[PDB]
Amino acid sequence: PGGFLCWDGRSIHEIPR
Amino acid sequence: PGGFLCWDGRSIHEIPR
Amino acid sequence: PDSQIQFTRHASDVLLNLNRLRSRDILTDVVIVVSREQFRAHKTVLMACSGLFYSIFTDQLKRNLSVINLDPEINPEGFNILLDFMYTSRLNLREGNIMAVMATAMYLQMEHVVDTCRKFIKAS
Amino acid sequence: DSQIQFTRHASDVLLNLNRLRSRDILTDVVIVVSREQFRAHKTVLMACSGLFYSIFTDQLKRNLSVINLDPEINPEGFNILLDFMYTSRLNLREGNIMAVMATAMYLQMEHVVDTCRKFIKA
Ligand code: NA
Repeated sequence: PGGFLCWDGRSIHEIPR
Repeated sequence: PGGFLCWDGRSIHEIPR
Repeated sequence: PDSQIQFTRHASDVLLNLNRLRSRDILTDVVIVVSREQFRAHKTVLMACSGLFYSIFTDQLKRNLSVINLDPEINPEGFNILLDFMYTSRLNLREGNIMAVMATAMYLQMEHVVDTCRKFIKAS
Repeated sequence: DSQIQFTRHASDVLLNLNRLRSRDILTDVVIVVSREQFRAHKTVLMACSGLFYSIFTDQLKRNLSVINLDPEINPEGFNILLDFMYTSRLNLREGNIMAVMATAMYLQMEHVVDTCRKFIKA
């Protein structure tokens, strides 16, 4: 009962300008 | 006479294994 | 008028190429020591994905250090899972290592990964 | 076993590399194009360009921190392609597409060259 997920949410921090 | 294109083909060389 | 072309798989192609460079040991500029194991990598990618590395290499006193020694409580397999994730976008999890992955992600300050681990645990 | 693929991860990483470049953080090479200097990350240049890949894999040139391009190369054209490398966005005018194409040809960015080639037809 394994799975593979494609997920489009943010994955990592954003480095500021 | 002006356009914005989203293109999903490869953009750059592939560095080999 | 003006014109623009957005290459939608460009970022993914760059990341693949950065991984290829890592696998061949090309332009790697730091070794991460995790107990007895060593992981060669690019500072820029580590910074891009991890709060801890970002802080470490934003520090003037530690910018140009080429060896980073992690806390000895960190397990190497968990760090490797997260290193692979940084360079591939792929987070591999088993039920037997998710606490180790989660714990490592918390230490590295990768909060989005920490939260994904949280949600997996709720779906056990 | 389980696997999660984060589909905007690469795009987020690239944005963060561009943010680092905009703040001059861990930039490690200066590209000289006539009178202009461009600071960048060797790793991003190698990833996007056949020529930089060749330059920075060369044992004699790996540890150099300034690269002088051919003096025929346009600074505006190089800038357009450098922006593209770090953003995925190629900004073109009809006035500079030939310069961009030419610069792309010189940098051995063949997929970019071919994209310009298709537009010139259309
Ligand atoms: Na040259």
